[PDB]
This record gives sequence, C-alpha cells and structure tokens, in this order.
Amino acid sequence: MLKNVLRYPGGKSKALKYILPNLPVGFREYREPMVGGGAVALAVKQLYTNVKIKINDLNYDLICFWKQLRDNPVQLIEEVSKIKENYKDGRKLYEFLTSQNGGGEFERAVRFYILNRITFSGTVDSGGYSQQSFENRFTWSAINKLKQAAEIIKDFEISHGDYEKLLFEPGNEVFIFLDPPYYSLSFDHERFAFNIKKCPHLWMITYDDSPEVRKLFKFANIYEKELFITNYKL
Ligand SMILES: C[S@@+](CC[C@H](N)C(=O)[O-])C[C@H]1O[C@@H](n2cnc3c(N)ncnc32)[C@H](O)[C@@H]1O
Repeated sequence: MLKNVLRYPGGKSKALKYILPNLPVGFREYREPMVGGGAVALAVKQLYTNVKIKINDLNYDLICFWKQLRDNPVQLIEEVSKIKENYKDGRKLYEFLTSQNGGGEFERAVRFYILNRITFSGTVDSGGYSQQSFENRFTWSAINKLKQAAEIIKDFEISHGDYEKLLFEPGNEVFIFLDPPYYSLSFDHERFAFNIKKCPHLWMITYDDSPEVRKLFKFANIYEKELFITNYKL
C-alpha cells in the first residue's frame, strides 16, 4: 500500500485514519482540486478501484510531475536515476536544479521531483537545500516507489489551474477533498469559502483549528487542533 511519493509538511498520509472512515456513502467520483502530494487520492484509488479520480493543482511544476509520472514513467525514473548517480554533491545538485528556468513537462517533472526530495520540507522557498533530505529522503527506495505510483495513477484525470473548475464541474455522486494552504501571493480563504458555499457536490476541507476558520465556515459542519469541515453529517 503506497502512502506518499512527494514530501509536503501539510501531507495527509498520517490523517488518513481520520479521513477514510468519513468519506460519503456511494461516491463514484473523487476530486482533489488542490492535490499537492495527493496522499488521499493515492489511498482512495487503492481502496476503491472503480471511482473516477480527478486531481488539480495551481502549481504547474507539480502537475508536470504528476502528468509525466502517469504518461512517461520509464523515462522520468531513468532521468531521475541518472541524475542521482552523477551528482554525488547535493549542494551542487541543488544549485544546478534551482538555476534552471522554463522547460517542457518532462524537464519540469525531473526538476520538481528531485527538488522535492533534496529540500528542507519539499519546497525551495520554505527552507531551501537540506543535506539531511539529500542523504535520507533522495533515496533509491523512494525512486523505486515511482513505478508503483505510476500504475496507481494511470487513469487519473490531471489538470493545472484554480480549484474552482473541479468545484463546479457537473457530475454524479461526486466527493471533493480540499486541503488548502494553511490559514494566515497568499491563498484567498474568503474566495475559497464563497465558492465552496455554492459547490453542488459533497466536500470535506482540512484546516488547522482557528477562530477565524470556525467563523468563515460557521455555515458548515465542523468536526475536531485539526478540523474536518463538511456539508454532509459524519
Ligand atoms: C496544503 S497543500 C495540499 C496537499 C495535499 N493534501 C497532500 O497530501 O500533499 C495546498 C495545495 O494548494 C495548492 N493551491 C494553492 N492555491 C490553489 C488554487 N487556487 N487552485 C488549486 N490549487 C491551489 C498548492 O499548490 C498546494 O499544493
């Protein structure tokens, strides 16, 4: 049972024991419109094989990764493996990857995956290069899991852009799992709350407990410092 291919501090692989038992009954379509590492998407596909899965993110480089893992896994794994073999100095690997700009999907996928493994917590901007990540997270064992990951996600629909599209796309027995950037360009929580109120599907939001979040989502069901916010009774 594959848990994670990507490292995110706000990853939900540990929260699954709380999330999975509280999915709505009979959902046939799963949407993750802010997928990031997609712990929940990976878990749902492995526990419910007949569900249609749609994942989305605003982060173009992250979506290049997911599309290239789905569509081009052999080439992606081989290029990542070659770079791991050739760049024995992690700081020089970092400097090489961070100095690249632009690229097609494949180049973006390779760069995104390796930066995810060699950074402090998965991103350049939130702690930069970590020698500890380079030695203990950028491992053959993590690379080895990409082939199984590519198999799990083969029939995923994958898009880049705003979460609104998957909120409002018509469909039947749709469940939407939302894990926004934590509550403080920064994420517009007011726009999010405004759009989710009009979402015609069943949804669950994960937020850190805050009075500001309790107030913004007073209209909804809040369950207990982590919150599950839903429009269906658990
Ligand atoms: C807390 S992370 C969710 C990660 C996911 N739960 C996991 O297991 O890794 C929030 C995500 O929201 C994405 N995001 C931010 N603004 C967005 C937007 N307007 N539309 C879609 N995704 C967005 C970020 O790129 C980030 O990947």
